[PDB]
Amino acid sequence: LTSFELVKVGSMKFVYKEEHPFEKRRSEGEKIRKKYPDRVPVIVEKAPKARIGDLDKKKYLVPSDLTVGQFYFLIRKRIHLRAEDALFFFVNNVIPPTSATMGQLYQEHHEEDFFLYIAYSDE
Amino acid sequence: LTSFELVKVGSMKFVYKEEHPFEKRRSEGEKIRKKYPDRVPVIVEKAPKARIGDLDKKKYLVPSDLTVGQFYFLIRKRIHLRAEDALFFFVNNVIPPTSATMGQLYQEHHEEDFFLYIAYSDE
Amino acid sequence: LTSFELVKVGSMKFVYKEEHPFEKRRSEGEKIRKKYPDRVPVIVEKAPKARIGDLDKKKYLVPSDLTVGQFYFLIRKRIHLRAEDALFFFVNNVIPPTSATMGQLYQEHHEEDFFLYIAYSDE
Repeated sequence: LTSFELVKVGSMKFVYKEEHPFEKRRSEGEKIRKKYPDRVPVIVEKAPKARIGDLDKKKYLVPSDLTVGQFYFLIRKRIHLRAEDALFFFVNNVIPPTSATMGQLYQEHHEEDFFLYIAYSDE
Repeated sequence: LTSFELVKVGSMKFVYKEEHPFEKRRSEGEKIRKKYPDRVPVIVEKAPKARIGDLDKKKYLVPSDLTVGQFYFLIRKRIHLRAEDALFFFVNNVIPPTSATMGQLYQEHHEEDFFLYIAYSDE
Repeated sequence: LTSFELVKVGSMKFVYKEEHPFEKRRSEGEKIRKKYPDRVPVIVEKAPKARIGDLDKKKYLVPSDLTVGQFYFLIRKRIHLRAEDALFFFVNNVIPPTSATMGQLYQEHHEEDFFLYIAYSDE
């Protein structure tokens, strides 16, 4: 292995889910989806061990046609990330395509409380 | 909604299409596609309300195998965008995948004047 | 063509393959894949004519679930690329999607010496 660079990169826990019982999360998610049917509610939290800054607001109401890439730029600005700093999103531990819409990701991956959960990391 | 960040992001009008009649655009597009069959002609214009700079040249003749991402970097340089500034492309209001080729996008979306139309924005 | 910007962008040769015979490369690749089945061995080299810097280490042992995009950021750091500088990866002359995993790319494109070959360029 001496001639190789060994690259080192599931333990995600959303504090929103730790702090608030499922039934209360679902009551909120259902109210939002009924009132704003063209938008999707998203919880965005930092992955453990990520040395990147913590995001100030975790709850977003996003137009369904907004892409991952457009949302990346919004989140980058909120964290005040420098251009040289990396940011990756994970939905159920998988990085989505940058051109996927938030509506598509919500339809495919929202949990039964009607939220889409996104983790972010710098690696 | 107080605990949510409400994210706010079809009205695109290409001045190339406003200024030049369809028949003249098509005559030009057909001549280009006949003379340069391995290239695609592309019109690139800024979306309304985008506070980003206006692009100096709007007409591009692009190798069919060039990707969206390679073209992004070219356009970023022409606008003199800083690395922290965002740039998104839209074809018929949809952001294409970064690894799609311009030839694929042309085949799927060129208009009957034989041009591919790309709008760009900072959001 | 006067009103058009003519955009100008297969000749790739991996020095790893020039310097080391196939049988020796394969012996190494097979040993690595047996010992580290959840990782993939990757050779990363600069494309000809690319004015970008040369990469210091060419051999990487990568987790199979790491994405192209995560690997991009690693390679960008090793080259000391500024944020305004472009970097593109090519596997058999094709830029892969940023959300593809290295395991997927390896399964689809590894050569019979059990290495995945990636070229990089600034255009």
